[PDB]
Amino acid sequence: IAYVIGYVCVYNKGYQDTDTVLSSVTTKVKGIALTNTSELGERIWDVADYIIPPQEDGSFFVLTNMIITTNQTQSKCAENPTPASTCTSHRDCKRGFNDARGDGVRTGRCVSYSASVKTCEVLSWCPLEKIVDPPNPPLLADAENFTVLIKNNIRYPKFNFNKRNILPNINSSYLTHCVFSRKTDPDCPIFRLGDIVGEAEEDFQIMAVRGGVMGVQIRWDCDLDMPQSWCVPRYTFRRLDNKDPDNNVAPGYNFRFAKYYKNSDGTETRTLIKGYGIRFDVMVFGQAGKFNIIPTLLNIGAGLALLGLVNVICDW
Amino acid sequence: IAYVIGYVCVYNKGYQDTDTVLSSVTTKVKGIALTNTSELGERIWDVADYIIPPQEDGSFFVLTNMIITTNQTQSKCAENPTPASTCTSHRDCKRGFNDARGDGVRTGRCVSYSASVKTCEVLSWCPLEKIVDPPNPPLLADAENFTVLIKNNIRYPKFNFNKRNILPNINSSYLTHCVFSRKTDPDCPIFRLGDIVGEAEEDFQIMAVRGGVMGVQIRWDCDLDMPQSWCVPRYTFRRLDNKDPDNNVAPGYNFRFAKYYKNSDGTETRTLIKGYGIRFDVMVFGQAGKFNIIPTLLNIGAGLALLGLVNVICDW
Amino acid sequence: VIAYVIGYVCVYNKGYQDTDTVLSSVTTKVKGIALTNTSELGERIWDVADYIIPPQEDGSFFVLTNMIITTNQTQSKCAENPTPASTCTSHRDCKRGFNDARGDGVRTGRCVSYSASVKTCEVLSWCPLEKIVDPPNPPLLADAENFTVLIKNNIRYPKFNFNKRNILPNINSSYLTHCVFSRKTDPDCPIFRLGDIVGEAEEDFQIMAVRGGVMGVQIRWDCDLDMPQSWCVPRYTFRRLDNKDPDNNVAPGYNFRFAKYYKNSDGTETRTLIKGYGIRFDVMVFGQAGKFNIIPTLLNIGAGLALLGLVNVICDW
Ligand SMILES: CC(C)c1cc(Br)c(NC(=O)Nc2cccnc2)c(Br)c1
Ligand SMILES: CC(C)c1cc(Br)c(NC(=O)Nc2cccnc2)c(Br)c1
Ligand SMILES: CC(C)c1cc(Br)c(NC(=O)Nc2cccnc2)c(Br)c1
Ligand SMILES: *[C@@H]1O[C@H](CO)[C@@H](O)[C@H](O)[C@H]1NC(C)=O
Ligand SMILES: *[C@@H]1O[C@H](CO)[C@@H](O)[C@H](O)[C@H]1NC(C)=O
Ligand SMILES: *[C@@H]1O[C@H](CO)[C@@H](O)[C@H](O)[C@H]1NC(C)=O
Ligand SMILES: *[C@@H]1O[C@H](CO)[C@@H](O)[C@H](O)[C@H]1NC(C)=O
Ligand SMILES: *[C@@H]1O[C@H](CO)[C@@H](O)[C@H](O)[C@H]1NC(C)=O
Ligand SMILES: *[C@@H]1O[C@H](CO)[C@@H](O)[C@H](O)[C@H]1NC(C)=O
Ligand SMILES: *[C@@H]1O[C@H](CO)[C@@H](O)[C@H](O)[C@H]1NC(C)=O
Ligand SMILES: *[C@@H]1O[C@H](CO)[C@@H](O)[C@H](O)[C@H]1NC(C)=O
Ligand SMILES: *[C@@H]1O[C@H](CO)[C@@H](O)[C@H](O)[C@H]1NC(C)=O
Repeated sequence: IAYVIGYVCVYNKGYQDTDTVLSSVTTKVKGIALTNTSELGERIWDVADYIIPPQEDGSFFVLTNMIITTNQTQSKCAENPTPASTCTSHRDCKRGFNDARGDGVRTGRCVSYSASVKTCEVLSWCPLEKIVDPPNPPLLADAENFTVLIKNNIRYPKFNFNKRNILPNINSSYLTHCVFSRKTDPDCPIFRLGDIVGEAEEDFQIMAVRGGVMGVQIRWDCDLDMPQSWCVPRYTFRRLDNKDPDNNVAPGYNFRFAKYYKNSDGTETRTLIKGYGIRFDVMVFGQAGKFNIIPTLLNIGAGLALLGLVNVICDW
Repeated sequence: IAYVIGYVCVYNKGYQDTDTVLSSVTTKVKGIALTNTSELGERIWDVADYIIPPQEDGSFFVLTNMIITTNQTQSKCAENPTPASTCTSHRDCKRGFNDARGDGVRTGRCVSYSASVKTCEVLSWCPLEKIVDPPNPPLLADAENFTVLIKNNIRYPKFNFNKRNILPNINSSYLTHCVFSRKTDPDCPIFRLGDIVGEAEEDFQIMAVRGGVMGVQIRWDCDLDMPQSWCVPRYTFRRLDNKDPDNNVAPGYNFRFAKYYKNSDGTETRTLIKGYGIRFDVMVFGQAGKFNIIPTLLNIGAGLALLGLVNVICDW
Repeated sequence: VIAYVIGYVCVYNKGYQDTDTVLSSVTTKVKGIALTNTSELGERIWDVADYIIPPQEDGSFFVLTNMIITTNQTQSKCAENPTPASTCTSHRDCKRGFNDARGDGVRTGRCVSYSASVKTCEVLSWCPLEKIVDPPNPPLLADAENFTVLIKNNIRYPKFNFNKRNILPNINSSYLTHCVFSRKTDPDCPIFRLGDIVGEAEEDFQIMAVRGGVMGVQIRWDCDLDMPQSWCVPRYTFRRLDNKDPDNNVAPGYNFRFAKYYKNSDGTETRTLIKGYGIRFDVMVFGQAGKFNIIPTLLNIGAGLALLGLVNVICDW
């Protein structure tokens, strides 16, 4: 008798009708980066430069490192050295054979890539992207000091509940100059990228050399029987990409994009950037419960049946 | 006896095995806007101009107002007036100090922004974006008359159910020239942005002056025991961003993007646009139920146990 | 019925399971090269930076297959396309300032001769207009049939504190370097082929790519945590998501328009408008996991005993 109400009715939440969450997320990134490499000279980077695409709210990408190829035009051209594409004679290379290496469609003739070696001749954007390891340290290290503001609006449809992650006790003056600290400022929604990466027990620079995927998990576990002010979100940070170099393929997170230009004579030129960066995904989940009568009665009946069973067992 | 079957078996849906929904959404926007401001002259806007990014199906952004800065180049330059960045002497400004205001990295020297005042000297894209309130009325007011077509395809995996929001009774001739009216055309999926904003008890112009977030909620609550034709979606519209100027930070919804150009001599120029617009999010949710035997028997047993309990109570 | 309860309700109904949903992240990378040799454009190659718009939309990627290109478009006063609803009989026929829903532009009072035979209302917009021309057949990027896509899915069950990846630990990197997905031969390879994905839905790639369409990759994570961890594997299914009946749907296929902007020496702005038809792949991850519990088991046992009492009473009568 005491056991049923003690555990099944209370801790198991059998007296609760439950619902899931419907959420929307808005992210705004602020920060400025500087680069002083010899190849590019002296350059600054603002919010319109290191975020690709410009608006991907809910999952934003921050550029940290890049490889740039300029003055690329559609032309016949030479492949990079490779044992599987080395040219012994004109009959070695096959015309029209599309390769999976990403160079381009092959032609019958082959040309000398350098004095020492010759390779098959293909038509593509040239000059090709050199196979070079990304620079270390990363070009946009100062991305460690960027800030991100996250605004989350949740709704429980069955209970007709709407909530925001910005508590009503918080004034705008404090939000103007604010930062998230686990011990000092738990209600600030303005996180730091370096802090987010550190909370997962990782170093920002090593991750940003080759990129990676990070995930911000917001948990809305709210009991609507309790007062509304007890409904608060819980923030957790977790890496989402494999680090073992033996099991995964294509470590880190990188992708290629391009800029197109037209010259005076009308010819088209392309600048190809392969960017390595850290992609942050906002993952919102939760479940809410409210008191109900029918589930309570069914659980009480099942508990009484279990009491009858245990009484019968003890009788024997 | 009558109570159990009357309420617990029927209204509580205890005889139902339930499943969630798996949905895909496709949105297409049509409309044309005109602008006749003195700064830009006389310009037209089509679907390829006021949607950024071009394809974000499921959550589309419609530009309504903008601030444009042109001929921005990487150079040493002067900051905007600010009490926290006012220059008293060369020793006042600190070289290499990165600011959170978004201007750029500071240098030791400082220069006169105007005759009256002088500020610290920084290197960034210049000329800077002037701190100017967005124009009122909004530049793209005609965005009130745009139309959006929403196609939603849902599936319940456990029951192997597939459904579309376009009913089979609807012919293409009616869909060619169609609009959504709550009282007249409830099955048309072609909504009007002005109507969507009005259904939330708001004015379109005021919202579009500074932007905001809107949310279209589609509810698929379908009982598969009933015939298939009874499975229809329900559309609701709700604002998702705070309007109180005292609690939220960064009111409205705006973001910055850029266009890059290359001159004949090779120098790079940027045109920075800060755009204010209304972001519509499509939020699809639902739950379906079908008859089952085991849950029915368990509920009948629990009801009989409750009947035994109430009989015992009445005996005492 | 004592046997029946344990045989069916306790075991097959999974009444002894506390259940949780899945929280997933998806990463997609596309590799392939296309060639076009049309007379209008000449001889062009296409890489991963050309046929994917936008460049990063991980979880739902769009692959360009066919396109219509209009060049040298500038803001100017100009003439409309022929149309019975926009044909000009006289200057009083066209109304100035009347915005149309056809997508041409705002109308002006005057009207001009589109050709010698016919005249139409005069509007200000980007010109020359996009000609109303059927998309080329066969599609320009047919070689998109041979592209490959790598899908990496990371799932978590929060209540049970479970984290899993779709790349099994038994798989080595050497096999993943040169790998392809075959239902009968290589079920654990996550490197799919677009042609194979379309074929698994009983469709032809070329016909779909002529006008575009929407495809959906469904990954099912139905894992029983009571069983060992190695039994937790995903199941891949492929389904078309857009209607094919030309009588019920509107705007068949999947296409959208985008633009490129250029600035000339004198400062005037020019636009190149591309209407692209392509196949959009959506990754849809769903699942549910269960683990043993005591309270649900006891409640189900009690309900089964109550049902046993009911059936005994019924048999007595
Ligand atoms: C020329 C080179 C040094 C260079 C310049 C810039 Br600016 C950027 N950054 C961007 O283009 N960001 C961006 C924004 C919006 C859409 N697409 C991309 C890069 Br990666 C390389
Ligand atoms: C020069 C100024 C008057 C101007 C011109 C245009 Br055109 C636009 N619109 C866009 O660039 N839209 C858009 C589309 C695709 C990708 N990125 C942006 C803007 Br906001 C300002
Ligand atoms: C000039 C014409 C032949 C042409 C050239 C190209 Br290159 C492309 N392709 C793209 O522009 N892809 C793309 C990538 C990133 C952002 N926006 C678009 C197209 Br459709 C037409
Ligand atoms: C950038 O580097 C150059 C030489 O490498 C140096 O003269 C200059 O002071 C540097 N600027 C900054 C801001 O570090
Ligand atoms: C980030 O800011 C701190 C404090 O100003 C500074 O010490 C650190 O060097 C900055 N990070 C980088 C990469 O410069
Ligand atoms: C704003 O909120 C902070 C948070 O503690 C508080 O210290 C401060 O007094 C508040 N300001 C006003 C004017 O109430
Ligand atoms: C735009 O404004 C100019 C002057 O401000 C005027 O002459 C012209 O008729 C206007 N055009 C439209 C379409 O309103
Ligand atoms: C939208 O259309 C209506 C009817 O044609 C018109 O009265 C209204 O002015 C239009 N909106 C704007 C912003 O011009
Ligand atoms: C098309 O559907 C509309 C909707 O009511 C109907 O009025 C009309 O008769 C239908 N047309 C045909 C040809 O059936
Ligand atoms: C492209 O077409 C031209 C003529 O139409 C032909 O000369 C050339 O060989 C073709 N190239 C390829 C790679 O098919
Ligand atoms: C795809 O590859 C196969 C095998 O190499 C080839 O037969 C086929 O023609 C290719 N597809 C296209 C569209 O060329
Ligand atoms: C890599 O995995 C494949 C998969 O069967 C296997 O055949 C091969 O022997 C493995 N290589 C090594 C070095 O274990």
